[PDB]
Amino acid sequence: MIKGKQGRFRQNLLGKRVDYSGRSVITVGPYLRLHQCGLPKKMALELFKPFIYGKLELRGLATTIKAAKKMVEREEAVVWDILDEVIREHPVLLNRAPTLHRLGIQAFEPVLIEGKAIQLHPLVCAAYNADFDGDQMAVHVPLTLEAQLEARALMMSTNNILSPANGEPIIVPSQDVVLGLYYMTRDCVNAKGEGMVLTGPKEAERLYRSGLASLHARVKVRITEYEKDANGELVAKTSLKDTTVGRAILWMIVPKGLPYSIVNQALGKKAISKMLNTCYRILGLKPTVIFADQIMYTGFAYAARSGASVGIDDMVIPEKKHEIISEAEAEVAEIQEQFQSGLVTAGERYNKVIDIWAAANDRVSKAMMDNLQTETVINRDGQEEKQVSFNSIYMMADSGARGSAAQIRQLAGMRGLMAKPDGSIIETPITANFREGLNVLQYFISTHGARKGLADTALKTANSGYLTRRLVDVAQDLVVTEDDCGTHEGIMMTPVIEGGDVKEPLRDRVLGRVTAEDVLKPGTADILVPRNTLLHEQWCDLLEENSVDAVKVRSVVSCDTDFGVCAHCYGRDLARGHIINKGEAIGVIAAQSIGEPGTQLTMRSSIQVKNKG
Amino acid sequence: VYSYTEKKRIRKDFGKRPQVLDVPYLLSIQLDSFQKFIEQDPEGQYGLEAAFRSVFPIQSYSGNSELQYVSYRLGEPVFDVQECQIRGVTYSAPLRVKLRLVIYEREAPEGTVKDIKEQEVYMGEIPLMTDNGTFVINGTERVIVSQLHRSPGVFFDSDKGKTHSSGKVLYNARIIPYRGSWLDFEFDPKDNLFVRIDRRRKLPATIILRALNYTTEQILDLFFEKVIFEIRDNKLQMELVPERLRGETASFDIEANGKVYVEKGRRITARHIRQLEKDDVKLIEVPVEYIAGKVVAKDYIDESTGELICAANMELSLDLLAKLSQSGHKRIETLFTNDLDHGPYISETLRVDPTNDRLSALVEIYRMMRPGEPPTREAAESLFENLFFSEDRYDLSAVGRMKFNRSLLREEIEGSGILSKDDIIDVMKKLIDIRNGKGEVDDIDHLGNRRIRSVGEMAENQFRVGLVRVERAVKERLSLGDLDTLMPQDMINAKPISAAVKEFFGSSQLSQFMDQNNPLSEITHKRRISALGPGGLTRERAGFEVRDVHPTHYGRVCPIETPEGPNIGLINSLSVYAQTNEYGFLETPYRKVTDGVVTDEIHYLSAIEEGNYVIAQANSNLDEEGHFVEDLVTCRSKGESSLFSRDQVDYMDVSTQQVVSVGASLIPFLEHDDANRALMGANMQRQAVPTLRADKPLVGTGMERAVAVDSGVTAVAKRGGVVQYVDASRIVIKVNEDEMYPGEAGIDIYNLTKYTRSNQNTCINQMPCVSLGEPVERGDVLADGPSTDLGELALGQNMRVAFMPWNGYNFEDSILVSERVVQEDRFTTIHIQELACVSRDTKLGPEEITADIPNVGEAALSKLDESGIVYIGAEVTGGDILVGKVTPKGSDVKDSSLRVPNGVSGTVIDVQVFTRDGVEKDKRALEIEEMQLKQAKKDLSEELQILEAGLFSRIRAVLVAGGVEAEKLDKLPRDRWLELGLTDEEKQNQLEQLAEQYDELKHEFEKKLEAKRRKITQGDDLAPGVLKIVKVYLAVKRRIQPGDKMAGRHGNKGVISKINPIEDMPYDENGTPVDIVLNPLGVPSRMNIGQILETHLGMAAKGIGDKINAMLKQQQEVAKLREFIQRAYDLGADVRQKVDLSTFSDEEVMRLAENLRKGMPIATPVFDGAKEAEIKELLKLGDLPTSGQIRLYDGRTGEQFERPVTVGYMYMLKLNHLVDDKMHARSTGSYSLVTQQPLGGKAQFGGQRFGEMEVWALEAYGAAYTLQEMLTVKSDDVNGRTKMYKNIVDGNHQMEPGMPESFNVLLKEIRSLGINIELEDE
DNA sequence: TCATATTATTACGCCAGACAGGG
DNA sequence: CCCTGTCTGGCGTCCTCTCACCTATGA
Ligand SMILES: [Zn+2]
Repeated sequence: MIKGKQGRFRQNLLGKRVDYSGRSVITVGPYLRLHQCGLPKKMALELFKPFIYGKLELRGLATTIKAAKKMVEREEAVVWDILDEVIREHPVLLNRAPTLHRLGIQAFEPVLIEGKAIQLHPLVCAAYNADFDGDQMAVHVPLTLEAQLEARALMMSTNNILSPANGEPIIVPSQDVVLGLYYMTRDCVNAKGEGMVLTGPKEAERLYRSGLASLHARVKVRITEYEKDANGELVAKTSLKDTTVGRAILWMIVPKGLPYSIVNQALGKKAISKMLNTCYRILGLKPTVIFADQIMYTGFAYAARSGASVGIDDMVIPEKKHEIISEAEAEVAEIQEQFQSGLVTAGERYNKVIDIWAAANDRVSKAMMDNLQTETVINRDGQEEKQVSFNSIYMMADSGARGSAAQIRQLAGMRGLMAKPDGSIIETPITANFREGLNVLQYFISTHGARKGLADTALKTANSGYLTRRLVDVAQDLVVTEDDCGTHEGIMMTPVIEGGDVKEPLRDRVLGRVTAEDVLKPGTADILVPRNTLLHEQWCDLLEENSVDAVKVRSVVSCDTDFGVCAHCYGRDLARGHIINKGEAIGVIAAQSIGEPGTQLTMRSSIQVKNKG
Repeated sequence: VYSYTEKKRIRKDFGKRPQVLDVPYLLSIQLDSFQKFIEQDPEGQYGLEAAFRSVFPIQSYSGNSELQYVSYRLGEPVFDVQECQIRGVTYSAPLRVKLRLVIYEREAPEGTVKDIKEQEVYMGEIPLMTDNGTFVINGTERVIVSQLHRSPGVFFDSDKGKTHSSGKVLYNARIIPYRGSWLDFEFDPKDNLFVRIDRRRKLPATIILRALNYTTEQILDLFFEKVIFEIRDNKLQMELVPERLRGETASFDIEANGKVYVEKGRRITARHIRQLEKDDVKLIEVPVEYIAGKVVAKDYIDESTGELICAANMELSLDLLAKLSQSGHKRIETLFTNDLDHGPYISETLRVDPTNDRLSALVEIYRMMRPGEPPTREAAESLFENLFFSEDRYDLSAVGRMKFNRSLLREEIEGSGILSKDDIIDVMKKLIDIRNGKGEVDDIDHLGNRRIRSVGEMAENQFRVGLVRVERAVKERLSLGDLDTLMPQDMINAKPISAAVKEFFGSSQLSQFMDQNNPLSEITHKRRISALGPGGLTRERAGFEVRDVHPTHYGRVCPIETPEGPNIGLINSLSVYAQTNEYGFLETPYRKVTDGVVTDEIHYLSAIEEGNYVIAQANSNLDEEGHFVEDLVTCRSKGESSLFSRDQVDYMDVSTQQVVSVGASLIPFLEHDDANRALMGANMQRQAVPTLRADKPLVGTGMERAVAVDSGVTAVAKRGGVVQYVDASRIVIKVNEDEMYPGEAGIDIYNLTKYTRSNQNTCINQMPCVSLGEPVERGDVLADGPSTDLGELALGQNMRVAFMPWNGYNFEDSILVSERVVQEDRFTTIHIQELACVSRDTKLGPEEITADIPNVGEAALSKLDESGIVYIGAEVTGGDILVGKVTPKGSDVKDSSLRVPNGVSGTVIDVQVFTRDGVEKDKRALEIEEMQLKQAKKDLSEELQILEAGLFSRIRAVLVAGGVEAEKLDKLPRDRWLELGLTDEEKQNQLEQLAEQYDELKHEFEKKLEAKRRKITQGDDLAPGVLKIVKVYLAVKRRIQPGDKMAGRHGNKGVISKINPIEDMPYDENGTPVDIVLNPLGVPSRMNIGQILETHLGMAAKGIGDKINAMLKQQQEVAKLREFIQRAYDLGADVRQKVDLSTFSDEEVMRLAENLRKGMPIATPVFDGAKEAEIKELLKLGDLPTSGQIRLYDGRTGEQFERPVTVGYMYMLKLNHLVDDKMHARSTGSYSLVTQQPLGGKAQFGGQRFGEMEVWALEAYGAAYTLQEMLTVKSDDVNGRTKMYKNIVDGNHQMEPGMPESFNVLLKEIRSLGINIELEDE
């Protein structure tokens, strides 16, 4: 009754079953602002029975408690106004069932739903690892007043816009919205309204809506970008940018301080992520929340206007694919004719066959990748001119919405050399993609390769979860409990180099960590930075300009604090811009941030210089 | 030619390869196994006769009486299957066994017995199988799932790397019997051979040789060859066959015949062996340093002194040679211990052995097996002679002896079930050979090494357990038997056999509850091959390789239909064409290929036969003769897919469906999907609910017909003919005369099972699909079951789907649905709930069934009668009352009255009541008694009259050869009829023959109706104990709503997000809205591109349907329809279908075109499907654009979507994960007993488990107060939660926390040890 | 009904941790 | 007496939903 997974510790004292809680299937609802979620009326009237009882007893409609329970058992016409007056400013904790890190419990404000499904704002889904293929979430109600304030001030979904494992934003726009942006801010060499001049972004959207120009048609506009070059003062500079119609329409949504060159490019997924990141580093939190919502709304709207389907003709077969396969078949014929006459060894034969099928696979991938990335060739006022294609699967790949090089490779080019479960590769590849039909043997080899992957994930998840458990129980105690340990020791952060090109730069390792002694400028004996400064982005840029060798920085393992970690030897807060506060549990967020990517990890001569120096 | 429901709607069948072997009956594993179990099969194998011929005749220990066997039988079941499911009894049969007791006198092995007695005794009841492969165990309908276990017979396993931490391989060898003790041999890293029995302690293995009465010299004769040292002129020369020097270093001077052959230093090559064989070199003189390391073979004794020189297996030194040379033993036999090949493993094991003779070997084996209790001669000898060598407790079966002789390369395959000396010695020899290098190991995933148990084998093993218990009981009663005052039921007892066989059929890991929501799901739960179960591996332990697909699965096990999660690849599903071998292995069909011409004869192979041959591929182009049109063809030799010549192959695959199963060969365009999404597609396709209106997949594979027939959910006609079609109650089929028996005039009356409960609360319902007066053939379907449409298989429905992002409402995998889907009720499924109410006599008198419901007012007596219980039908919801069932003294009354659960609605469709003999008021119980009483007689006479009408006419019909006088035959009406003489010439006794029929009809009807009333007149039929037994069947009708789950056949899951109006849908320029919008972004990542080809080909199918709907609505004479139908059925490449359409009588064209105006159905088979050019060509026959993509406008803005989008028809299914079975919320209610925390689940009104990682997530924030109320006030602390509820309803959000109760439970459980845990200072 | 009290299967995979054996 | 096979214990993912089945004996 004590030990085990089902004893008292792991089953009734660390985890408890909980009143004022609910559970249902999730769905999208993209009209939401990212601090609010949809919550059904039936669940809302069940979870908030005591607040409704208290409200009903305050008005004077009833007398005893029984009367109120009969009123909400009957659900009369007056308790729905009571319910909209108990919801209004009362957050709830939404929780997806495998919570791995702290962004899997977030607090929203309810918006009542005719329905029986929790409507969950889409950007927030990338935090929960929540798709909508049958998922379920639990709602919990903060009862007391300190818990409502903790849900609004610590656990609100507007407050979690950076992942605590690093500095990367977690409210990155996921899949439909990056397709809507990548189709919006792009260009083509001729459209309606090529090379006309526009007096502002407002009439750019007016020309797109009336039907006189196209969403991607290159155009000189006059935009007024606000650069804040003074000390907190926004200076207007207006100019004519040679841009498109879609870039001006998306400029109507960008806040004041960002420059126009954040939208002047094509805006895949990495570019929109660093757009939101530069907005958070410059303009702070509230413009970044409202701008994340306006990004999501305009991405959904112009992805709807795009009509970006997928067809059977979109997967363009290379015309050179069959001759490449016949040249590889002639090469394996030469190698096996040498094998009949015994000139070569068996291992060298197997190595030569795997090498020519790897070379033919790379050539087929380059043939289809040229045939997709520049297939469109349209003329403008004369001879032809080429451009990047508006093929649907190519925009779904190039935008980074869903797809890569490998998946679009397997839908058009040959799908490689699949490997048998012995671990060694199979010498006869799967020369047929998915647009052509796989025959029987090729699909069976494919099933070898995919059954191994499903078995690996379904057995990998147990070790990933047990690793997170061991990590949060070794951490478990360590709380930021001082402000300075008063030391001069700390580890020597250098960039890491394995022997190829320099892998992880110093700005990734010494971003937001407080230096141990003051870094000498690389010239001679200068106090470039002082000895207890947090290295945020401005300091790291003045480190990259001076090409600083390596920084002696303060590390947690050198902290002199008895029973805890001081506030300087930890570093930056990582989801807050400042230093770690006195109190915030860093052992648990650290253990979750190491063990949470446990699913994505796998389970089962001489020196040649490259550069010149 | 076609049958008559085949000419209704003949599906356009793509497919180029002519099929040679039609699909076998898909439930043949279950049916053939259980038909083997119960069948009167003389020669004894296999069945119940094997059990009775093993256990009988029982003779006691010289008790001079020997009960023997004659014959067995199974009587009728007392309950047919329907009333058996209704009542709750098992569907069983009584097992009537004839037993013949003969009793001897003194001294009669040969003497005649003094007395006999014989009777048809009754032992157990065995559960029979329903005709569809199911059991009915206790009211519920269960399925035994066929196991996949290791075969009996020897296995040579390696375990090459992990032990010893030194890279040294071991080699063990397991002799797995079908029944009995396990014997394993195994090396250890000191290169010594060890035996262990039943995974016990480790004995050095040659002791088992010393247990088989082998001396040391005989063992060394077996495992070693002799090298002969002859005492000669000098230095004791050596016989040397040159094979023994292979690969070793020449230590000495190799010379003979006055010639130096090989000098010292160089290794001996095979050319030197050829020199020694050409030069005929045997005898060479050795130095004394050569014999100074070798080991003697046999014993030698000094002759004159009379003592021992050396024991066998002793290494030799020079002074030992001085001992044995001077005595007079001229021959010296040494053991050739080659370090390369012939290792000295047995000899070093003999050096490890602490034993010397046979008796100490048996004493050490007995001290291993049974410790503590002493080892005496009789006890140890009986132990070891009944370990392996008696027919009782050790039995390799026929499978085991076949594998045992096959793995040792024996010639024969049939032998005795026990082992012998030579078998154990051969296993040790093959293990030593594998260590030496020759021969190799076996793998365990190889399906030639992996047998299938099925229903008959498992029930036979449990029945044999019951029979050995009843024979120990018969041996008990007989030695205490007094004669002649007992007859054979004081000896025998029906209890242990029935107990064991109901233990297996009720509570086993394989007799499990049938997934019954779908015809597919029934027919693919019956074809399931589980690795789990008794004697097999477990879910949470193993492994990686047994969860993985091995190259012997090609055509035996489906590669892609295995459930994802904790058991992947343990719950494999059987392929389409794969039968089961005689021994239980998996044999699959192949086409025998003698020479260039591929012959149409089939021939079945298993994996231990598939390796030797060379087997072709299913789709390799052969034209008009069977000759492979290439000179090279892809085949597979020994699990290796490789390219071979035109004329080397011996077999070809039969058909191209044969790799996959019946779940994942219903997916069209399987070959274009990814493997992962085909797995998710098949596993979700098992989960579909039956819709209210079944709708014919436009893009099918043609295997829908075989699944919908072979799963017994449709009423397939037994005998062909016409129809009478009363049908409100039953289809009545008049039988054509050729299929009709001479006696038993006979017309077939099919029972339609109307609205009733499935095992997954779905609705199984049959509807007649034939009209009145319409010809049907044998094997044709008559009534469409759940999820069937004219004999095809209609799981979901086909809807117009656009691929586009639509305003974010289909973001990750969500699905946006029009209102035209929910207005038409085209997913509005029907669920049925059984609810029981009983009024058991717990304590303080019995409970009561009365409407006079207390405290509760004129809100109890409402949907019920004046005597209590729900009054049937009605629009009942949640919080209603169905069965008033409350006791007094329980001003002390209460409300246990079974009500309707919270959140559900419905209509009471049926009320069953076999209650405590008394449920009645003053008369409803007996009121209905008279109703049924008069009902029976009516139909009884009616049926007789029905036949009488047919017979009367038949009398006159035959009345021609013996009185055709039409005006002299219409005498008496209901009195007599025929009255004429005949004599001889032609036999016209027909009148007499039919006279007996009517005479017997009335005579039997009376008796038939005599028992009817007898059966009618009764309290009711059920078991005892339970008193008030009221079951009420609600039927909720759930429509579709934001939150349900839909999915196609390709793995495209979706939670339907927004239920749009019709106006806001994307309409094309023709005006029709699209029904369902999916999302294109799923398609490049999830590489299931087959849903797009299904979309385009379904678009083309409905294009033909719209074209026929125009040609038939704007009505044309049938020449233009038959021309367009002929063009639609020719269409393209060389196919198998074409049609013979000009023989459809100018009406069967029109009835076909009436059944095609919703869309022309297209069969795209599994791997030989429709190519893309045929999709384009079919889209050109309909007037649709060739790209598959139409420009679509927006319903909101009226303006065109740029870049035209894909619209087509995908067959989308509604899975039974409905959102108002998942929605749940809890504020406050009931909790558990032991702990003070809330209960768990939905059926218990309970709250969410706020688990461990959520607590770590709140610790990760600063949520200290949220966590404090999350584990103290909201959950556990009783004073805290009552103060909090009062604080909330006063308007004061403040918690008074206290200490959790489960921590004080922890303190008392820790303190209830010898542990003093406390709570210190303030 | 009201005290009487425990036997004839094996088929995980590391990975620490303690123990008798022997150069 | 310091290496050493060998044996014994102790881990092995969270959340949820549906169903059935529960010791023999006995004057
Ligand atoms: Zn410190």
